[PDB]
Amino acid sequence: GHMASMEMEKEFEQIDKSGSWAAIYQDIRHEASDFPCRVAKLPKNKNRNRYRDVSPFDHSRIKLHQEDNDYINASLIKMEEAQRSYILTQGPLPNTCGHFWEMVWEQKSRGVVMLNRVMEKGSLKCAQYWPQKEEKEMIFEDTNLKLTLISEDIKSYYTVRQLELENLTTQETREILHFHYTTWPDFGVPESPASFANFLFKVRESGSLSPEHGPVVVHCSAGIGRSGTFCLADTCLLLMDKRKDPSSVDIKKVLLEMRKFRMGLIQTADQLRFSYLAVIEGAKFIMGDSSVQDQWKEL
Ligand SMILES: O=C(O)C(=O)Nc1sc2c(c1C(=O)O)CCNC2
Ligand SMILES: [Cl-]
Ligand SMILES: [Cl-]
Ligand SMILES: [Cl-]
Ligand SMILES: [Cl-]
Repeated sequence: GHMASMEMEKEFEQIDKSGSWAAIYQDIRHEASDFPCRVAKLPKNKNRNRYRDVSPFDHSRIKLHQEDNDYINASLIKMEEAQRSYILTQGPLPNTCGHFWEMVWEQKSRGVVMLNRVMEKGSLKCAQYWPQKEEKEMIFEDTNLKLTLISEDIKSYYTVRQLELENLTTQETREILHFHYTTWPDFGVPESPASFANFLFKVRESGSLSPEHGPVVVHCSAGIGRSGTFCLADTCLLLMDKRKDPSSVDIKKVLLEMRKFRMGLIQTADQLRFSYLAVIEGAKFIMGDSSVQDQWKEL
């Protein structure tokens, strides 16, 4: 609402003009929770982790419904006051794509949010874990899942795909929505915060964030940097609508709360700054502000 927006724009200006983004970000890194990741660091799970320095805390990790090995590099972020849950995970590996879709099935997710490209800066950041062609579906033999591209809607800043995920054991099928932000730059943050807020609204509008489904699955390459940006902005925007006076939302506090559930969320001070801008812009759109109706129309 109006007061939450005023306080946040005020705080943004305060930080920006003082050039305090780096100090604030370093404070966040210093204050951030430290919890054990013993399961992630077991020798048998080394090939299930994309990055040796990015692991899920034991207490919040997602468990596959597996007797042999229940490990996947994924964390449940449960935001109590905001009443939102998110699963943040690394980009699947050649050998963990079956695990990824097993997790989607078992957690009853409706949406997958992808914030990276399969190739970035000349290297592979994520396995091609979904089919690119309707007529070439994918079978994940280890978890007995079939995945078919049904349709896709290619926009300038993002792509939405309708996928059908089928449990081959039971022959039940589910519609999964793939929300792919395809224009995050190789260096720095997106030039358009409004395009990112708009992307979030498309995810929201599908129902993929709603309590009647399991938690949305969000990923970048490591599932902490861009992934943290997405969930932080969504939760801060929600809180800005639900608090009485004082209605203000403290982004640092929300981010520290989220970092209780997964390490390293938001990987740069630029990403922190960008999170502010996306929240500010999104709130203006929500409130029907006429000034942002313009450049939002070519979106
Ligand atoms: O994709 C993101 O936004 C993200 O968090 N990426 C991260 S975080 C992170 C790495 C990467 C990577 O992609 O190489 C490499 C090792 N250190 C931590
Ligand atoms: Cl082991
Ligand atoms: Cl891609
Ligand atoms: Cl707060
Ligand atoms: Cl960090």
